[PDB]
Amino acid sequence: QRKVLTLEKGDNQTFGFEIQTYGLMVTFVARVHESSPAQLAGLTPGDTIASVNGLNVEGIRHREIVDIIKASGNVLRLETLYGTEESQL
Amino acid sequence: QRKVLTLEKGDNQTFGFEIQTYGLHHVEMVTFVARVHESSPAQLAGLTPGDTIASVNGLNVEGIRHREIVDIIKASGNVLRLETLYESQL
Repeated sequence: QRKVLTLEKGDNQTFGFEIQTYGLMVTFVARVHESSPAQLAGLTPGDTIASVNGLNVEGIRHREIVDIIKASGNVLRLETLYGTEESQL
Repeated sequence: QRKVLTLEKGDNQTFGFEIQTYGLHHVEMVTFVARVHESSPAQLAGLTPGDTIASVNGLNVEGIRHREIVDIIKASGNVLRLETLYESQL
């Protein structure tokens, strides 16, 4: 049971988050900046992205998944499986 | 890909790095190397951030949780041996 959400960004600004892909390939949100688009949007560290704009990303190569995200322009659509960053409270 | 590295440091000092552990889904735990302080054994050893710590002193730390990695590192004293796996803003 995932949780979808869409991010709105300014033209010259960025969504404000970073991500990390990892083999065993899987990618999650490693960090979110304050007052960022992703923060407001409610993106959380530890959270896995199952698919961007339908396009299921579960597996893809970093560089590859990166493009799609960047290529999405100033509006992004995400469905995520909750994750957690241990230092977080 | 496993990049081995070994650090040594003294009583009243620290290896110089910080870690982050994520509990993921597809719960899988994963530990990365966060900050790596300047003038630190970790630096000299060439450890680099973003790396996935897969092995600590010969024990496998994947799937293991933060405080366990943290305990295993504390158990060996002034010497530490890591095996790391050889990140983009949006």
